[PDB]
Amino acid sequence: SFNRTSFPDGFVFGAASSAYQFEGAAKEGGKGPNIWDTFTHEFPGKISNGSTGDVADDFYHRYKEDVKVLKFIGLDGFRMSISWARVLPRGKLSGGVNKEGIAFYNNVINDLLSKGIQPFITIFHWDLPQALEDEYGGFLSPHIVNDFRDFAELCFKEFGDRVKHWITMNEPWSYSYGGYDAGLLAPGRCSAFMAFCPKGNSGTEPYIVTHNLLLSHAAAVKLYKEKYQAYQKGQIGITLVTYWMIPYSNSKADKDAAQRALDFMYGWFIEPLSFGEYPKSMRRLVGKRLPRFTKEQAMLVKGSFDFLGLNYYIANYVLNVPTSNSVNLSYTTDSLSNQTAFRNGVAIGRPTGVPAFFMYPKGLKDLLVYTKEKYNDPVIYITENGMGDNNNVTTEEGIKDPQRVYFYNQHLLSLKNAIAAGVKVKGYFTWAFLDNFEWLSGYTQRFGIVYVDFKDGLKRYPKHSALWFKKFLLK
Ligand SMILES: *[C@@H]1O[C@H](CO)[C@@H](O)[C@H](O)[C@H]1NC(C)=O
Repeated sequence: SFNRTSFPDGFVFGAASSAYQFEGAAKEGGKGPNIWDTFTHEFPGKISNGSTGDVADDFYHRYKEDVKVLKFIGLDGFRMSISWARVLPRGKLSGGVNKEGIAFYNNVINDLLSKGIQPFITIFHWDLPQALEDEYGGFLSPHIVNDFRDFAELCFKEFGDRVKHWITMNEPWSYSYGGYDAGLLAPGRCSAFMAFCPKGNSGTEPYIVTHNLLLSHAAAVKLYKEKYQAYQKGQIGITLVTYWMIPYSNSKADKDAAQRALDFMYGWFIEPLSFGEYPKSMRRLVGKRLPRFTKEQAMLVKGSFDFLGLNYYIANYVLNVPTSNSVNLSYTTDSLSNQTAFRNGVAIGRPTGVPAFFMYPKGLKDLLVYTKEKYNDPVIYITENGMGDNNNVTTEEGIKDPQRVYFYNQHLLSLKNAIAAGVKVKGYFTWAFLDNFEWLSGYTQRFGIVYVDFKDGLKRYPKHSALWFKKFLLK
């Protein structure tokens, strides 16, 4: 049977989570407010069912039992994030450290390590303290960099003796696009012509924010390398998400469109991280709306990772979009490309419970080989991979998830192929550990290998996928 022995010795298999999506205790334990507390409460129409992460999975209180479930599955690693406003309630270091917040993360880490599970810790998973958003507009401002650095340093100082894998941030594409182009994610900003957000500019702010995300990342990495890595002996990277782009047709127009789509989503980050420069297509199409790295900034950002985390979910077909005389100016329309999961009406792969998301396991290897070939064979972790069910069956039926067993079998086979093609993948994390608060989708989508019965006291039930993973892991 297909099992972990097919993967390199010491390969890390894990499951993933994040703080706002799992913890709850949003106003407890000394925690201060973050932009997702604010967003979910002030824009309920932007979350399915007007849900919040006020309680989520209550991982804050239930972590001891959840860590037992991780051990039961037999996982090697666990991805989790630090809630910035839980440890620094006013965002700034001078605003004071919340000892009870530090204590929570220490408790989780110590329990994880006692079970032989390596913590892979994301420093920033979108839950910016409201205090920083209010003071200077969060990642719209160059001021964010040094507050981010202090936050990262707090983490290194308090946890780095035990944590040996750091991720500066998760999916800065999602933060920038979702938060500042489409206004679908906190802090919920977009152009006035969209009649969807009170403030913003979809044609400028995504580029401003991405620049500052990259600079904040780079500052944290520099600090880790110079002050902590030699003694703590850990590794630091960053997690990027991209869809794999397939040309809608064999035309040059569609081939080019597919690459532009990949440039704007993926290259936007990985080309600065690899080359110290933005993609040529973005320089060309976005022009002076796209910030330039100074010589010093380029040197700081280029090479600023020990490993690359990749989140992979889907592939899309891409169509060329001709220029117009009608300027709905936005990051989204800048790429002159249109993504669709359908060619001639037929989906790109097996359906899932999520309408836009189809199964395309080939695209994981395709992405990995592309990354190897373009960005100098980096060390890679698959930091997220998974699928969602719709939340409208019973607990007993929700636990039976052969479609997710299928999903993981196919993607791990594809991952095995990528490794055999020479891609330096060192680990793999399922999104998600638990069914959780899936941002704008609230609790309508279930990505977990463990079922959470939100209607019955948040009870945990391992799904068939979790039991399959347990068998796969020889545990
Ligand atoms: C796991 O896979 C290997 C192939 O690499 C096989 O030799 C071994 O018997 C398998 N173990 C199981 C299925 O328990």
